[PDB]
Amino acid sequence: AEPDLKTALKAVIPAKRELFKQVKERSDEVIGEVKVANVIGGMRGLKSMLWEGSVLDPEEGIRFHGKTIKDCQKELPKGTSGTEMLPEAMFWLLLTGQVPSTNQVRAFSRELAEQSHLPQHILDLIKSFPRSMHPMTQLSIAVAALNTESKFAKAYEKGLSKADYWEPTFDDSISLLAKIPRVAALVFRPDEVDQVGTQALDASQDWSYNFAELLGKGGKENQDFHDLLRLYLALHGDHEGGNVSAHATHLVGSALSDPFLSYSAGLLGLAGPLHGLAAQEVLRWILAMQDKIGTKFTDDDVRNYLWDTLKSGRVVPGYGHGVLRKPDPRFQALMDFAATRPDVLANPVFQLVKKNSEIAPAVLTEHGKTKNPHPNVDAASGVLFYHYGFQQPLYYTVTFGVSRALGPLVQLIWDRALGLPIERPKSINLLGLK
Amino acid sequence: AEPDLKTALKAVIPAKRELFKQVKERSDEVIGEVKVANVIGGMRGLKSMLWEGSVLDPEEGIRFHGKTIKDCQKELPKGTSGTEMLPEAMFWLLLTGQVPSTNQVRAFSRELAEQSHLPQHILDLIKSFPRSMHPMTQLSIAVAALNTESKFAKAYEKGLSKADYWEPTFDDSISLLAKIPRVAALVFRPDEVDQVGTQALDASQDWSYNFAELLGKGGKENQDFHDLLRLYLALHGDHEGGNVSAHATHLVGSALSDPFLSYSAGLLGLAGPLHGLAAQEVLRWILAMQDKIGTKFTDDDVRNYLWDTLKSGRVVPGYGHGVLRKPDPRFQALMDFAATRPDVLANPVFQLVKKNSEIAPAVLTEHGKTKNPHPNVDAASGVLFYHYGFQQPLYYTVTFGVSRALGPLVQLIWDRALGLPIERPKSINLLGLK
Ligand SMILES: CC(C)(COP(=O)(O)OP(=O)(O)OC[C@H]1O[C@@H](n2cnc3c(N)ncnc32)[C@H](O)[C@@H]1OP(=O)(O)O)[C@@H](O)C(=O)NCCC(=O)NCCS
Ligand SMILES: O=C([O-])CC(=O)C(=O)O
Ligand SMILES: O=C([O-])CC(=O)C(=O)O
Repeated sequence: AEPDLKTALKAVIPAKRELFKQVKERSDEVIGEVKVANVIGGMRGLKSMLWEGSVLDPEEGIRFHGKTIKDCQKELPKGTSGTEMLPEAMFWLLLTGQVPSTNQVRAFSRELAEQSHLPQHILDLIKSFPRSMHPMTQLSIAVAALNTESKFAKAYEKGLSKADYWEPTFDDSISLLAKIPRVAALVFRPDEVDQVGTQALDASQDWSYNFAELLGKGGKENQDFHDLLRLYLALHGDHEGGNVSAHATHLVGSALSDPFLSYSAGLLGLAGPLHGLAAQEVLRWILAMQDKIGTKFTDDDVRNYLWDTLKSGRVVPGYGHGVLRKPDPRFQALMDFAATRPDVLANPVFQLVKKNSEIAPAVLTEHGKTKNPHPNVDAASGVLFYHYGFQQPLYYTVTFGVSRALGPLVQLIWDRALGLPIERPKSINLLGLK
Repeated sequence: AEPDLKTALKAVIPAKRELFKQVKERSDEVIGEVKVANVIGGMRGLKSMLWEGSVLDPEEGIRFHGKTIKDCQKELPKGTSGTEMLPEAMFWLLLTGQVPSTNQVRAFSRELAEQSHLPQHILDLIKSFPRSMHPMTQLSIAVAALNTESKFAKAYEKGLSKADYWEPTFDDSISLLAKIPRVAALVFRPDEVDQVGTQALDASQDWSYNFAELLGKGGKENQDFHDLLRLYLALHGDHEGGNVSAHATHLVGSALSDPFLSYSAGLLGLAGPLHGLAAQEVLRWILAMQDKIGTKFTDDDVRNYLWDTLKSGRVVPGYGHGVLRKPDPRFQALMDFAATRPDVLANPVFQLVKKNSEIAPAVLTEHGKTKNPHPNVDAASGVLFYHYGFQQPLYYTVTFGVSRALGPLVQLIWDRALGLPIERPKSINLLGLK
């Protein structure tokens, strides 16, 4: 058979180490400036961390190994059904720097199906959560609770050579990826943990398909949604190093905490309103707007709701970005998915999202606080799930949490392979700056 | 009755905001350079974050608002019994910039007693943990699980003004502080969850005293241990912004995740071997040396064990530091605690720690691989707990986790009070650095 992912990674490791050596010779090379703004403004614009799989252009948007989203949509393998790029193929790309063949991805999806099962204690833990516990809180906990299955933690404790750190990190990463949809499904379905937690996946099917099965949207009749999920999971997988979830995963990982604990920290970061919880917050905000402005509304009604939101000392969710100064191509990608489906375009909630994207940038510019008045991917993602029957926005960031495992787990594997050190910036007080 | 903590904070908030405004006017001022080393070396030496409560003097050691450890030991209030500075008084110092009066601290200790109780679901959750689950994994989870009691998360979800962020953040911080010893005690004592989890605390007693009671080390016969615990908790509270636990808390907090989720991320960073486990590693290392060299050993016996450790390509635990170039004043503080206790000084294990601190720096310098040959606080802390009957080193990072809530929760309160933005640097790949 064609080489598997671990083998494909191993071929690429020596070349990366040689490049690391070459970059390291120019350690002393000056590349930028640190100003007072960078210190007080959350490190904004400070090129200070290494991320390999993706680099974000402020104007262009994200590239994955120099490939655009449309490039990935074209080149990455599809599933047995549908037209959308598989997230697992994206993972393969992110890790190796190479587009996998369809056969390689089929083999890789099978492995992911095989490793989905959970230890009973994870089921008992999830069963202990009160119904009112926030879903991202539950997801974060369960992922950290899976550190009992960590080969890296156990192997680090025994004694481990630095050169081989990546292998247990890789094993744990693949393990977590396989499991996280099922865990996510348990969060979605608290009354059915015994069944959901043990039900067999379709071994022939891809990761997204299987996630949908666990969500109770399996089968041919749900194939449109499978394509959306594949697309969605692939788009959110990675978005360079500086975003809070990626960063947190790497920061905690750098102290040699294993991937279950590290990505759990990521998930906690992703649960923040300013980060991934915005997917949730966008749709709550859109539903509230709809409730106030009604079924037939003017442009001014939307303008007023936005301005009232801002004058309340609250943000407009789904607009602005730490780096992007243009509309997010991930956002456009989800709108283009909607563009070919008349039933999605006929959904009033989608239409409200569309209408808001033609008004909110002007209002945010008039307000004059933000660097980026344009929509981000969170503006569009919730409504699509809503359309396919996922109507509880408190759960939307959970699906993000499944996706966002992809990129950061890749970087952790590389972090360990290159022997990158603990992350430890220098802090300073206000009086020291004055 | 004198001003309470919240009121004392409120008096100092407007002065901090005015200073922030003044520093902000010089945003464009250049303070440093970014080199290739900073990107590949975990941002080492890069002045890139704000931390108010503490500044590490590289040669003189940590200072808390410009006060040295000895200054804090002298000026900060003690408990109803004992001679060691109270950690809650350190929290007061860190937050307000001022030494509290004894009365002020008594009132604050009463509040912490009153708020220590946990919801029943946290007891069920901890009861579900498998006996094999690592203690820092358990502590991290339970702290995140306490986000069901987050006033910040619930108030953010209802709609809240950015200007009003700090109060709910402060309320959650005090709430988490009250609870975290009890949670920690539950991790220590899995067979006593029903009793430990529900027992009423003496409101007239201090935080450390009550933590020791929950540990089963209450009462007059254990008064020396109460003082050790007080001292220890106060010293480990805060150590600038750049350390992984502090940083993670701030990073996740910056996305507007609540203090329970943010500090949980901290605790996950603390679980990393490179960050939190050194106290554990020191004691295991010392016990191995003792097993070989006995309790009646010469200086050469210790030298040989050190040299063997180094020639095996391993570190000597508790020596060296990322930033400090001198012996840690926290380390000196703990040795001086032993200086007035003849029973501690008579303990062969303590004596081995003492003898190793005379020998190891010379050996480490001769070896020549290490920049900082001097002892850090982790060198001394484990032995002291061991002497008072806590002889499972696997649990020593848990007690660190209780301490390390102090500094980062303070900074979060300040982060919200100042309206600091999300932490979001830019990343770059190796090919981009070439
Ligand atoms: C994404 C976000 C956190 C970027 O943060 P940032 O890079 O620090 O933002 P800026 O540099 O543009 O911030 C400058 C000011 O504009 C405000 N601002 C930025 N985007 C905003 C938005 N969409 N709505 C309202 N205010 C916004 C900031 O809060 C800040 O105001 P303050 O100083 O009074 O607090 C920010 O756009 C925001 O919080 N709103 C978007 C919420 C969201 O969709 N999150 C997911 C982003 S992918
Ligand atoms: O990760 C995301 O989707 C958003 C992002 O890039 C950021 O927060 O900077
Ligand atoms: O702290 C570390 O392990 C790295 C370091 O600063 C040193 O080389 O001494």
